Amino acid sequence: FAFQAEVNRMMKLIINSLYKNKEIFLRELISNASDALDKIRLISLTDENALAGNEELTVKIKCDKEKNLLHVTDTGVGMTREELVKNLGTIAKSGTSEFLNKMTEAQEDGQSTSELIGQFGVGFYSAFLVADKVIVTSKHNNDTQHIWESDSNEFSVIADPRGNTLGRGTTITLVLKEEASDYLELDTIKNLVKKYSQFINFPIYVWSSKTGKTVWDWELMN
Amino acid sequence: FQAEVNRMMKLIINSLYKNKEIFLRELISNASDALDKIRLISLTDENALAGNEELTVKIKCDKEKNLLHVTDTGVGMTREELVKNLTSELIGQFGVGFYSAFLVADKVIVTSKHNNDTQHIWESDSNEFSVIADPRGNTLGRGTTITLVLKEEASDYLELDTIKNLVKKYSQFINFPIYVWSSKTTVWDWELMN
Ligand SMILES: Nc1ncnc2c1ncn2[C@@H]1O[C@H](COP(=O)(O)OP(=O)(O)O)[C@@H](O)[C@H]1O
Ligand SMILES: Nc1ncnc2c1ncn2[C@@H]1O[C@H](COP(=O)(O)OP(=O)(O)O)[C@@H](O)[C@H]1O
Ligand SMILES: [Mg+2]
Ligand SMILES: [Mg+2]
Repeated sequence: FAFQAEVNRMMKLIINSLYKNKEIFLRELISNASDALDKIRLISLTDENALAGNEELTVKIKCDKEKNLLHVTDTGVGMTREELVKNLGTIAKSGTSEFLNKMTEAQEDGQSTSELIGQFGVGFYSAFLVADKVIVTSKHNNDTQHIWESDSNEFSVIADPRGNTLGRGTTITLVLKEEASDYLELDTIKNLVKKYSQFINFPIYVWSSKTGKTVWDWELMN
Repeated sequence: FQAEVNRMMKLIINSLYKNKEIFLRELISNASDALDKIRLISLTDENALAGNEELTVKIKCDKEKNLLHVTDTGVGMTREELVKNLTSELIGQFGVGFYSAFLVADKVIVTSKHNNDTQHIWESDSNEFSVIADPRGNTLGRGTTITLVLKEEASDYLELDTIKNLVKKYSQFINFPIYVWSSKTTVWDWELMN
């Protein structure tokens, strides 16, 4: 079961190389954060206690060069354990068996190679254009806080032992590929965030520096 | 088992559908990129276009010799760049990049003249390749001609109307004029497509 994995993994490295502008992954994550915030905002207009777990409605992005991570946190509706498993799990899980079934299916169904490569640049899966691993921490009003992890081959989900630290919402943590180190650069992230947040109805911030000494804090990008 | 994995992927990549016509989209794309590099350069180097004053892409069909020519007056490539700039085959399988030409061609000949070198000819069948200084001298002025020796089954890409429709299809947003050598009611000249 090691050879199939070498073909699976390699197949992805080639398709990723077709994406010169991988920056779209950030547009997709912001779009999902926006959708989650709109959902809880809509709910709050009917239920006065819907925001009890976390009164703010924001998207906050932070870089961690030491750990080589990019965090995109929203205080949207969040996801229950089942949602992490059914929604993200089926989407991210493209291992040996999954990738082949989708291939033959695409083969039979008459799906163009173009239609295939395009699936790599849209939605949640687009995170893998720049990440070796994706970690999702989420808290939905109807469940406890959970952590989901995937390398695009397998995925696991376990209750967060830190308990409810998000209040409500989701953090998408990307363990970036070596060649995606550019997305750990403050100037690049601020530029891209500003680029894709022009239509979201909520404040988006990037953890940035400001200069008695250099202090870091949330900087409004839209 | 690298070659094995490579062979497997190649078999897989081609096990899916893809209109090989996308080769033209890729050639027009490359021509655009080359024209942009020299266009920009001309904004800082007053005489950069001295070798060839126009910024165009001209397509020619040679049914007789079974050849398709895509000539741009872009930046061109030096001898070193032809060897260097021209895995890649896998991407070509996906219908992307220079190597997508082999989807419709048995051999690709590239003639190029860069301001910093003499005109050269690069030839390949996707397995081996050769590069030699053009005996004809500087005939392009500046730029590149991609010459495709079309496969037997790709003979359809030599018909005027066919080529024209294809070019128009993949040149709408290109920042440069694309022409196709065509006849007019016993006249022949370049016809704009975008
Ligand atoms: N930040 C988030 N908060 C809540 N749910 C999310 C988030 N990101 C993704 N999801 C869930 O994952 C699902 C799939 O996301 P995606 O692949 O982008 O497809 P789409 O947005 O078209 O539904 C979303 O529909 C939603 O159910
Ligand atoms: N018409 C052309 N004029 C100058 N250079 C070209 C031309 N076509 C291809 N090249 C060179 O070949 C390289 C590889 O082309 P390609 O496989 O399409 O990849 P890409 O366009 O993404 O760089 C180009 O980057 C360029 O250096
Ligand atoms: Mg989405
Ligand atoms: Mg190209």
